[PDB]
Amino acid sequence: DKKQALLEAATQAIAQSGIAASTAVIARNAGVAEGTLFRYFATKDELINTLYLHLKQDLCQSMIMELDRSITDAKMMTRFIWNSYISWGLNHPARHRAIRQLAVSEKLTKETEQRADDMFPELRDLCHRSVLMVFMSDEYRAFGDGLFLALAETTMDFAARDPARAGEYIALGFEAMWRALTRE
Amino acid sequence: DKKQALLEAATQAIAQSGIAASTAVIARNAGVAEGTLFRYFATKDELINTLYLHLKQDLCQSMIMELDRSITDAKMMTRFIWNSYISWGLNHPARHRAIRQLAVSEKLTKETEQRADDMFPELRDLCHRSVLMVFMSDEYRAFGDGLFLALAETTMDFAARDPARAGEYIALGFEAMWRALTRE
Ligand SMILES: CN(C)c1ccc(C(=C2C=CC(=[N+](C)C)C=C2)c2ccc(N(C)C)cc2)cc1
Ligand SMILES: [Cl-]
Repeated sequence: DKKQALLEAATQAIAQSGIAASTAVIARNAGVAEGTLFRYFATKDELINTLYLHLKQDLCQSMIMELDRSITDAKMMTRFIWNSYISWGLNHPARHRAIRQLAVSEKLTKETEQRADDMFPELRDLCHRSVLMVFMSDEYRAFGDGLFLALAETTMDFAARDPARAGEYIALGFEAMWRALTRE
Repeated sequence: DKKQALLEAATQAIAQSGIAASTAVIARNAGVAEGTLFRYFATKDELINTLYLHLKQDLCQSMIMELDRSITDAKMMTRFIWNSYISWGLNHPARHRAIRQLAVSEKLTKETEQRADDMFPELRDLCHRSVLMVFMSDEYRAFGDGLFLALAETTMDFAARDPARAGEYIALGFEAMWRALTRE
């Protein structure tokens, strides 16, 4: 049970302070000693990796549960995926702030990145058919993920702060994202 | 005149802890004592608007430098405007994070928004000529500026961390921004 309390606490501290969040802070917010956090996670980088995989699985499980297989137009399908991404972030603001900082941290291992793609393999396929070539490359995929997350978090933030127009920010955000990242 | 130090400390502190104003810390790093402060500034709101108008001034003054005369193309001018925003942001990380924070407080007056937009009349006019009209409406103006800034900040993060490819990130980021926000 302590491992979960550690993830939860790290989720919260990283959302507010990014990866520079203190391990001593995370341990006590979880109700455990820092020395115990390091028995679960030998390094802070190992914590970073496990937390990313944990938040990732949760996000993908939530999107898969809303995935309508009847939708057959690519843009509509990506639109409903986006809505589902935004809705998860709106229901879990800290988990999304944390996942975004983790996702762009350069501390994720190759096994983590590799293991990350295989939770929703078809969503992954869908990208290689829509996304701009440059944003699929080894050099710039990470940047393309960063650009997508910045668009998403900004859409989440305006929807949260002015809910009367949530559905308008989310649709405008999607359209902006679609033009930014996808092929002609 | 010592008021310039309260603005320098406010930029940092704000850039370090959001619009939360440890006026104690402010005053201390600024030299001056506590109450010593609404003494230069009235309300915390006015300080925000003041600082904001102060940071925007610094940002415009840094660009007006890079500005040209011969360049005609609407896309080429926006490109220079974007290059300048990234340069200012990379050279002044505190200021840039201060200013994004101030713009999401909704505490800016329409006088401030007016005083800002008056600072660079060509920019105003360039947006009124290139940006999707939806993003120029009263309802969605701030959203469209939030998307631009999110894309610019992410471009900055990837540039700072990988200086070898910075020029490529800036270029990729511009083009994603331009498709996201300007006339089809
Ligand atoms: C002086 N210089 C280099 C500048 C000056 C201003 C900008 C722009 C800007 C910066 C900060 C803002 N806030 C603090 C709220 C709002 C807008 C901007 C410009 C164009 C644009 N579009 C083409 C969509 C969007 C934003 C960019 C470069
Ligand atoms: Cl405490």
